Amino acid sequence: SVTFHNGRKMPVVGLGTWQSPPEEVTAAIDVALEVGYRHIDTAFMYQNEAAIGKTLKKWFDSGKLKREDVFIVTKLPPIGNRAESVEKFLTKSLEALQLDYVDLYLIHLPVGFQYKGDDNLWPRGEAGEFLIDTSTDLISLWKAMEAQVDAGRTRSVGLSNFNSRQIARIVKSARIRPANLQVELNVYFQQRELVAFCRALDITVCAYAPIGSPGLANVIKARGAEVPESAKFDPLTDPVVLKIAEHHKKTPAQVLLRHCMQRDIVVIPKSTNAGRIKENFQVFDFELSKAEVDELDSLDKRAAGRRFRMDQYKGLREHPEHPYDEPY
Ligand SMILES: NC(=O)c1ccc[n+]([C@@H]2O[C@H](COP(=O)([O-])OP(=O)(O)OC[C@H]3O[C@@H](n4cnc5c(N)ncnc54)[C@H](OP(=O)(O)O)[C@@H]3O)[C@@H](O)[C@H]2O)c1
Repeated sequence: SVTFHNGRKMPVVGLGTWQSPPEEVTAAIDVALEVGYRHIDTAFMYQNEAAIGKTLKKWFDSGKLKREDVFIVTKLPPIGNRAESVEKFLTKSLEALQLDYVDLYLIHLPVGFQYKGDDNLWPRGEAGEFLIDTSTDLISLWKAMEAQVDAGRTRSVGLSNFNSRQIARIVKSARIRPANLQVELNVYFQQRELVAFCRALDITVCAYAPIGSPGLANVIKARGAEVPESAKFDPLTDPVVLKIAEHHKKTPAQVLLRHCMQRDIVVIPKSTNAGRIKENFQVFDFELSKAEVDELDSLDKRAAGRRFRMDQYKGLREHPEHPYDEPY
């Protein structure tokens, strides 16, 4: 586990739910909690929160799992990056999860979309134009997040896909500092600089896409987008990681997760598969040498790097709070 600055502990392994359709996410969470997962990462924009709630309500009502024993993470949709809309969406998230509180609430994206509808995650105009909110003000938005911990709807609040300057701006204004930053991170994109930046401010880094995102290429092409060349790199096929995997008699995925975890970095591998779910949890048992760490450190591609880029549309790159123009 990793402990936030406010003293709350966060499990270092959680189960990602993007993209886990509700037909699959319910059984996958049943499997995850049987495995030992005590941390679930979801979001309002993933459209699986209601299914998670169904499974959680079963384990809470029936089974021997207490709510204080599980760590629930959801996020504010880019269509709510305005202080006024924050409690609306978290209230909507909570009732789908059927919980009275989440453990961690993140600003999903620095870049806001104009709210053109509650259930309209990707808003368009009279023309096919993509409705972006040029007016995203983070200081104001963050104060609404702070007000959510005071209402007890969330125990901690944090940021996702934010850069240094925007984290620094928020923390220097923060009545309650960010508890967690969730950015893309794996051995091909280790984010050395941003982790050390956050650790200096006692901000814990949760790593999404920790074993690379193999499904993502097919997902980017499913949406109207172009598959980046960094998405053509599989860190589970890399010979370095396979060599280290045989040394420990472990699988590449667990090697990749381990490398993150021993940097005190939370990781949320996403899996529908009941075997692969179990596979990614059996990772608290082995320690990586100081020498295999540096072979894994050599694998880092730093900038680009990113497969989860934010350059699909002109107005999105040109939005004043675009995080990936800065070095980190
Ligand atoms: N902007 C954001 O904040 C953002 C965006 C996207 C995702 N995320 C977070 O990251 C989580 C997903 O991360 P990801 O799925 O992008 O990265 P990833 O988990 O590293 O890639 C997961 C993919 O690899 C497969 N896989 C999972 N465990 C495996 C294993 N042990 N061995 C081999 N293959 C395995 C899965 O296939 P099966 O499903 O068939 O197992 C899935 O397609 C999401 O739930 C979300 O919480 C955050």
